[PDB]
Parts: sequence; structure tokens; C-alpha cells
Amino acid sequence: MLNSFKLSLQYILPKLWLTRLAGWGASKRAGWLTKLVIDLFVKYYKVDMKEAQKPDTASYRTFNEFFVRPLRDEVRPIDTDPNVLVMPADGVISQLGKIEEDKILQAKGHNYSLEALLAGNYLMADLFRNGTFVTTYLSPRDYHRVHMPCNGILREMIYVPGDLFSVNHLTAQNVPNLFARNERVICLFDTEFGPMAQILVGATIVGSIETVWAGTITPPREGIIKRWTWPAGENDGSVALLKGQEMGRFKLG
Amino acid sequence: SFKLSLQYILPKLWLTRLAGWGASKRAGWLTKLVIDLFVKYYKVDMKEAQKPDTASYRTFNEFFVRPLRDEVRPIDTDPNVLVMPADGVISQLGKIEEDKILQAKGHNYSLEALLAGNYLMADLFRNGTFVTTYLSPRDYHRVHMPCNGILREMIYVPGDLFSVNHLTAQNVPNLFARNERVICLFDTEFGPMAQILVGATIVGSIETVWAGTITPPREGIIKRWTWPAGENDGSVALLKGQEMGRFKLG
Amino acid sequence: XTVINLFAPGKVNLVEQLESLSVTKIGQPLAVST
Amino acid sequence: XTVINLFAPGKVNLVEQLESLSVTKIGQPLAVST
Ligand SMILES: CCCCCCCCCCCCO[C@@H]1O[C@H](CO)[C@@H](O[C@H]2O[C@H](CO)[C@@H](O)[C@H](O)[C@H]2O)[C@H](O)[C@H]1O
Ligand code: NA
Ligand code: NA
Repeated sequence: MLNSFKLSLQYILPKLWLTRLAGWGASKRAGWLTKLVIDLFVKYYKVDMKEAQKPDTASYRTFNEFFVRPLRDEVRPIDTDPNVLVMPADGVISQLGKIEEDKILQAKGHNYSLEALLAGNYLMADLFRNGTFVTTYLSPRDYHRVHMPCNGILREMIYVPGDLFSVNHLTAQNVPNLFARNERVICLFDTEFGPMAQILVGATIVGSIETVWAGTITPPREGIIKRWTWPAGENDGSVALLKGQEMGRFKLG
Repeated sequence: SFKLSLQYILPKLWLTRLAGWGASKRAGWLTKLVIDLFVKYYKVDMKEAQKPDTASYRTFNEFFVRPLRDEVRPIDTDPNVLVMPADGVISQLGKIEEDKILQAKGHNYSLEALLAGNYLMADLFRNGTFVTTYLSPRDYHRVHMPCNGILREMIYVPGDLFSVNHLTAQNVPNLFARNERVICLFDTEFGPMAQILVGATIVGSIETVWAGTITPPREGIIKRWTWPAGENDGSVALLKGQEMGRFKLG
Repeated sequence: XTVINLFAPGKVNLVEQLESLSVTKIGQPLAVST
Repeated sequence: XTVINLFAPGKVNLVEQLESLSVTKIGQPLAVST
């Protein structure tokens, strides 16, 4: 057993109540106090406001409005090779590479189950066994909207209740099944490159997840798995998104 | 209403682990004292137990899962009769109305949600029949087969540890679909059958006779096991009224 | 705790006397084949 | 936070320069069709 005060807090702290408290505060129009918290955040996390459509911190009525701020289009050019899939999110690669049968790397030496990440959906896991994975970590300073790696027809979305562990080197190394046990939304697309999943995983504080087709998925937190399906692209009622288009976002609460 | 608010405030999982730690201790006189207080307050009938002597239990959990004398639970002998799997009271029973199961007057929950989004398993039971049995602290806490069954699938589902009582049954949405539970799916002469063991605050530990203790530990993921059809190598078969699992503290 | 049983459509009839708060005992009749 | 992508076997090659802690920016190359 690792004897680590910081790790033990992950298991002791009322992570859900702290996330709800932060969501309450982040939704408030608090004028000078909103601007103060945003300025402290911008300073401490070294946010680059020059990439934002509205670089002025006074232009945000709520902390959440600031957290989900849009970027100027010019600053994220979408690669034009149609054979190229692009990064869906600003931040850093956590881990990437081969799915070794059912195994995805969480940290050097630490694996978790593809089937567990997909909430026990063995039919969906069958699509990705021996495939490829990319895990991108978005930090507090990064843009918090998520865009498409390629053209996609949405086929399935799954809301998975779970925990709100923090994501950092300590939890990646010491919390088993970190990404398979945290509240998440699974999105499954038909693409030119075959089936593709884009999974948005919550963390402490940053526990609210949206998609562009369904709005805010969480909160509220009703404690059950929810499944939506859409038809193939040639059919009425289909949802299609283009490479580099916004598909969802994270915010506080 | 104060009591309802506590369901959402109380550290249900830490209280469950505290109770599990205490209930697993071979604590001699203190084990026997807690057992005697419990027996007194909940009006337990020790005459039905194989060992009516409360000193014969080395741990509170040994007492909680105490076996009954066979004589006191005669198993119906009509092979066309399915029997009660547990001592307690019916919570609700009847028709699964498409995907809908009744939790309490005016509250439904989803068959697919109870089965953790397993739509292929939900398809077996749409428009079928359900029975929900509540086991109280005073009841026997092992669970027995309603009929002969070949075990085909078991699913461990992480979840909450809400208390189960009239107040939470009436007021907590999705109570049974959000609590930690084990789903057991059987081949029977009466078609597919599910027996689902749902945990609650304190009484959070679930065992089967084929797997031992499923929970704890609580590793936060869905786990699925499968078994072959009957009369194959690796097959697990249980008879009507045979023990298939139990609940204990922790 | 709680035990939930599910049966496939048209396979069993619940013994008609059982309702909310009926006492259950292991080995007593719950349902009959159709 | 975290975004996880899964791709089917034989379908994409990850850009070879990317590793743990590589900076990601929306629109930049992630993978190439096989
Ligand atoms: C990480 C999260 C931290 C984010 C920073 C801010 C959190 C602080 C929480 C303190 C609560 C502030 O509460 C906020 O007060 C101002 C008063 O100017 C209100 O101001 C607004 O509503 C009031 C009435 O409700 C109107 O009279 C007012 O004209 C209107 O602009 C906000 O509607 C209220 O939401
Ligand atoms: Na705010
Ligand atoms: Na919530």
C-alpha cells in the first residue's frame, strides 16, 4: 500500500458535494467577485487570453462562461489531408498506442479493461479490441470544448455514472480503473476509418459534460446508465458532424 | 424528510466499511454482546437457527449469515412450483410493463437501468414478471434458488448504498437501479430467470456459492462472468431451494 | 437487503394471494408454470 | 478533463512523434488512415 496523504484525500474528500458547490459558484453572476476569481485563475494557471474570442476577463458574466470560452477560429486551423484525423482537444497526451487485446494503458505499467471503460458493453468492446487509443488530459488553463477528429455519423451515446476522482500522475499511477470508474459520456460514430469512440471523462470539480446534440448530460446525476441511439447516415433522424467541429465540452458542477 | 436528506449527506460507504471491519472481528465477549443486543432490539428468532447459542458465533457476520435448521424451511415438492428465494416481505411484484418495474405507488424504474444498460438481457424480460423481496435485519440473510437453474451469466454492478425502506422506496428515484448489486441469470425449465441481490447501507457485502464474496472489494467497474449450457465442463447447476448466495455487513 | 427475480413473458403465474407486504419464507410457493 | 479516443484494429496509425506529455492542439495531426 502507498501511504500518501494526497492519495487518501481522493478517498476521504466529499468529491461530489465539492463539485456541486463549485458548480453553484461557477454559475453565479457575481460581478467584481466573478472577475476577481477569473483573474486569480488566469494568473495562477497561466491562461492565454489572446487565443480567446473575448480576451477581456470582464466580458464573462459567470466563471463557467469563462471556463467554456470560445477561441478565435484562426488559432486552431484544421489539417486539410482527409486521411488525417486531428486532435479533438487542447492539452497533453496522457497515454496512447495499441489496445493490447482488452488492455489500455492508464500509466507506465498500469492497464485497465476496454470493456470496463465501456461500462461492460462487450459488443462495443468487440469493435475496438486490438485497436488504437489516445487519452488527452485537458488542464485548467486549456480550452474546455472538444471537437471532432474526423467526419462522423453519431450512432450511440452512453451516460455512465461514476466517481469524480482527480486526474493527475498520482491518481493515474495509484487509482485502479481511474477512467473506467469516473463519470463519463461515451460517443460512438461511424467514420471513413471505421467505428470511432470519443469518451468525455469527468473529474473532481470539472464534473459537468455537454454534447452539441443533447446539451448538458450531467448534472443532474440520476445514478443510472442511459443509452441513446441514432440511425445510419443515409436515414432520417441521423446526426452528422464534420472534422474539427465542436461536439461537446466540460464545465464546473 | 430530515431522514431522507441524511440518505444524501451520510458517508454510506465509509459507515458500511466500518460495520464490515467490526462484524469481521473475532471479539469474544464484545461480539456476543453486540449479537445479543441485535437479537433483543430486532426480535430475532434463534429457535430457527442450527446453533441457537449466540456464544457459538466467533464474528457478528457469522451470526448475520447464520444457517437455519432444514426442518423449518420445507421446500415445496411440485416441480411446476417456483418457491420464495428469501425470508422477508414482498416489496412489489407483478407485470413488467414493457421496460417499467414498480418501485412504489407512482414510481417506476427501467428494466434496462436495473440491468446496467444490458439491452440484450432486458430483451429477455420485457413484458415479463418481477418480484422484489425485502430482507429485514431480523430475517435469515442467505438467498436460495426459486427453481432448478443452470447459471449462465453474473454481472457485478457498482453503485450507491442507499437504505431500503418505505421512505426511500417512495422517495429515492431509481433506488434498485442505482444501488450496488449482483445480477445472476439462469437457464430454467420456465425460461430465462434473473435473481438480483441488491445491497444497502451497512448490509453491503454480497456472496454467491460459486464465487464467494463478490463485494467487497469495490473496484468501481462492471464485471461480467459467463458459464456454459448445462451438462458441459465448467457448468454450474443449482437445485430448487438450494443456497445460491447471501448478504453480510461490509 | 433486496432480492429481485425476473421471469420471461408468459412463463409463470405469481400465486394470487401475494401482494405488497406479504410475508415470504424460503421454500413456500412464489409462482407456477403456465 | 479527459478525452479518450478508440479506433478499430488496422484502421489508423498514430503520428509517430506523439508520446506521453506531447502538447495537443485542436486541428493538429493525431493519426493517419492505413
Ligand atoms: C469557482 C467558482 C467561483 C466563482 C466566483 C463567484 C462565486 C461567489 C458566489 C457569491 C454569490 C453572488 O450572488 C450574486 O449576487 C449578485 C448581486 O450583484 C446578483 O446579481 C443579479 O441578480 C440580482 C437579484 O438576484 C439582481 O438584483 C442583479 O441586478 C443581477 O445582476 C446575482 O444574480 C447573484 O447570483
Ligand atoms: Na461565477
Ligand atoms: Na448532481
